[PDB]
Amino acid sequence: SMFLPPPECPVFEPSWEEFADPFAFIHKIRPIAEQTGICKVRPPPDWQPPFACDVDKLHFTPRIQRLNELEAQTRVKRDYTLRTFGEMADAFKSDYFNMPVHMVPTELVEKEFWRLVSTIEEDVTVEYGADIASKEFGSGFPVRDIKLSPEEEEYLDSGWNLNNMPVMEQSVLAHITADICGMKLPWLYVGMCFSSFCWHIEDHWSYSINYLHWGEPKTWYGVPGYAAEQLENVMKKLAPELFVSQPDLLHQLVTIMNPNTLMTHEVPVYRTNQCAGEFVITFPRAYHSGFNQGFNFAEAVNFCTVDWLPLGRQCVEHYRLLHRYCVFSHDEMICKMASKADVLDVVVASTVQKDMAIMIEDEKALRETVRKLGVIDSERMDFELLPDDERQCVKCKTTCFMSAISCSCKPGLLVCLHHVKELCSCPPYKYKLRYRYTLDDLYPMMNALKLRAES
Ligand SMILES: [Mn+2]
Ligand SMILES: [Mn+2]
Ligand SMILES: [Mn+2]
Ligand SMILES: [Zn+2]
Ligand SMILES: [Zn+2]
Repeated sequence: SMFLPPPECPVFEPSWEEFADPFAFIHKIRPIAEQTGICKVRPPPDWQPPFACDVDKLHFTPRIQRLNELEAQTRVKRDYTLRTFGEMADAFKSDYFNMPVHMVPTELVEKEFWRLVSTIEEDVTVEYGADIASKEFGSGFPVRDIKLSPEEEEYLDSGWNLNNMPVMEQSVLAHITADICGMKLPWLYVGMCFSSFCWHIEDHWSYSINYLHWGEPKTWYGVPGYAAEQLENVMKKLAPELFVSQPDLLHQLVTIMNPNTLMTHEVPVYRTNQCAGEFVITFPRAYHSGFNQGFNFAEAVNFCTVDWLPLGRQCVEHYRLLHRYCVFSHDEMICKMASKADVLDVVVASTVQKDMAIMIEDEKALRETVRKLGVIDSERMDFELLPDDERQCVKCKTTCFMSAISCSCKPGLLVCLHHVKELCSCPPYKYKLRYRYTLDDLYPMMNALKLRAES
């Protein structure tokens, strides 16, 4: 009829044994879940992290949201307490349906959501909270600081405590010394009925994991990584405005779009209702979107496993082709890890070694190419010391680290080695190759990884 629900995504109910190590578990389910893009994880029944907060002392600045299909919204960006938001949220839903909120069936809210976003005559606006953990509003999980109860202490070091998972043994994102707070810290989300997250994939094609601490469910739609470009082609045809070049990371355009539209164009889509106490995990380059069924409170964080490393490299290549800004330098991350080879997990070391080999071979070829273009002069340069906005390629916006080209003619400007012709009109003999490492510096770094991997 008017909305046909996508098939359900995989749901996993790990034993305590399986659940004990999140990264082991995620690797285990990956062959299944990567075919659906998202999956849901129900922790063991007795894994129950305690949640406690004063609803009157937690306050936040609400974002306002129009609910129109295909309309452009910006991705990342009054004052409520948690109590006053809750009161607004419950009344909104109660008044919308002329029902008590627990009586409103989830399938009805879903059907109605897709009706109202598609109808021009309706102009429903809703509000929500989205912000990284701060002193005004912290994690929903226990954090060390305030005398904690024994039950809180039990969950302090859990891999599934989303504060840990970042610095947790296997997110290569942990090792990044660069400032990436917006991407590495957990985000807190206060939802209300119909408040929604537009179709998107994570920066650098990372994983994400979302925990619903309490409240009414969050409805999700997800698309497997292998269908990412199919989805973008559908979107581009129906809403080209979203695909124009953007001046920076703070201007990414995203939109609401009916999953049935994707399914009509043979893009595979899965759904789920995430309830309180459940996790949803999104996989690399898996498009996802959704909306809240009512007043709720969620927490989510990005992470990167060793499975992800090659995709991370591919993603930055993709950003270059699109002239998209990077959140961090992938090569910088790889070299930081190489410089710490002795303390790396051995499987991590082994996987980093493989990416590094590709990095070095690509870098070798690029340097040979720019030499043949007539760039002769060179000087070592510690790229990691420059603010990001001072080491982006003029042309493709990539964050430089391995090397770049400069010219005294254009002080402070840089191009990556793919865009030597785009820096200025001076002949290439006026240029300098700025490089972080010689090829001779690099091979021993990679050898340290091999030794650590015992290889
Ligand atoms: Mn509408
Ligand atoms: Mn997301
Ligand atoms: Mn180009
Ligand atoms: Zn470039
Ligand atoms: Zn010049």
